[PDB]
Amino acid sequence: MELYRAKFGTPERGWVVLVHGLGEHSGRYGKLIELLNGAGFGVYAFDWPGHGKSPGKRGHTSVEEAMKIIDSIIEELGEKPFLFGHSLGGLTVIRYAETRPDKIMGVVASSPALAKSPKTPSFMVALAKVLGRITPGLSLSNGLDPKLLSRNPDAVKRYIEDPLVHDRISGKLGMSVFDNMERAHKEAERIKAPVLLLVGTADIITPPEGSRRLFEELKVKDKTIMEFKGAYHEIFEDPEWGEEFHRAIVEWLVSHS
Ligand SMILES: CCCCCCCCCCCC[N+](C)(C)[O-]
Repeated sequence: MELYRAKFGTPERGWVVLVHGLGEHSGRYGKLIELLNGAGFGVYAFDWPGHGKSPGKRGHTSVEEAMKIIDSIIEELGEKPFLFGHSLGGLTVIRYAETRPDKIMGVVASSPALAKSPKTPSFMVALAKVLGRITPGLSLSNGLDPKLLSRNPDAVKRYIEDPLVHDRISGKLGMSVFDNMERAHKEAERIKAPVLLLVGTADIITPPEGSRRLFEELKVKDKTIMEFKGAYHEIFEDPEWGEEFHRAIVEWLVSHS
């Protein structure tokens, strides 16, 4: 399909490919894109199939599809980029670093989906394995409580009112998410590029222990995990940590350029 793709800035320090999460879109990352451009990076943004300004039934895609999109972006750029992904997008960039290990300069994962939420019952995981096979196009609610996204009430309100944000997830995408969560841990030793993981300690959408386990599972030496005490799933707009969170990402990318 014809996706929504956009390039921002001049890639004096290289490229950073931005990979958004489930139900959102790349337009929510204007602040980070501006900061990265200001530091000398180009940013390549896209909206997943079924998300944002891209076409397709809402929420109907897969982690594998996103990785193929990343393949295409790296072919277009003609050089190794950094990857930045959040939530579903954080899981995706970790899986990309595992399955295309020599194609990137490094990977930054914000709240990557590496552990099941306690709000997601175990039978829902088993159901997704079935529905992903027999009714892959079936569209269901993602179960997300927006109040769990951020300690910033205005950020939560914006998310709710954003017309590009949706709560759909297909059977195919649900199956892909839980399957790739498992594989992300099993294949952790395949990563060769430097890694930065960023988590909020109060995140129950993607429990931080998933990142903590991954950090220990990684074999690459240049690995870093940063915790933000009290932050929810989205640290970007957190009142206490939003600015620091942005700064850590930029500083890490600058130091690895
Ligand atoms: C498809 C069968 C039922 C699937 C619905 C279960 C909800 C899955 C929530 C996925 C959340 C992944 N996330 C947002 C943390 O990245």
